[PDB]
Amino acid sequence: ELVPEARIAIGHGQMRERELERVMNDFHHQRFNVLVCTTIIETGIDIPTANTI
DNA sequence: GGGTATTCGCCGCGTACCTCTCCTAGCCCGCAAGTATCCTATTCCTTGCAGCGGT
Repeated sequence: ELVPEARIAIGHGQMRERELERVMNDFHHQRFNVLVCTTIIETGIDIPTANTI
């Protein structure tokens, strides 16, 4: 609601594997810009196109 | 005023030696030591509805 222009998904390790895997795969293919994420992305996930945290 | 009486408060009460115990209460502040929520692995199982042989 704050930013209607953005496409938002949710990614964390406490949801089912077939869902988190597909969500992360979609994020690679630019299917959405913002990804509300937990600290699971603190370990060195590259995703070069992402340049604002 | 004053001579008298009455009260009040201060000062004082032996030497020498031996044994023993015990010498502030409480607060604060920082050390440090022991605890409730968040992700990625693990062992723990108990239901719901469609196929499906088989007759």
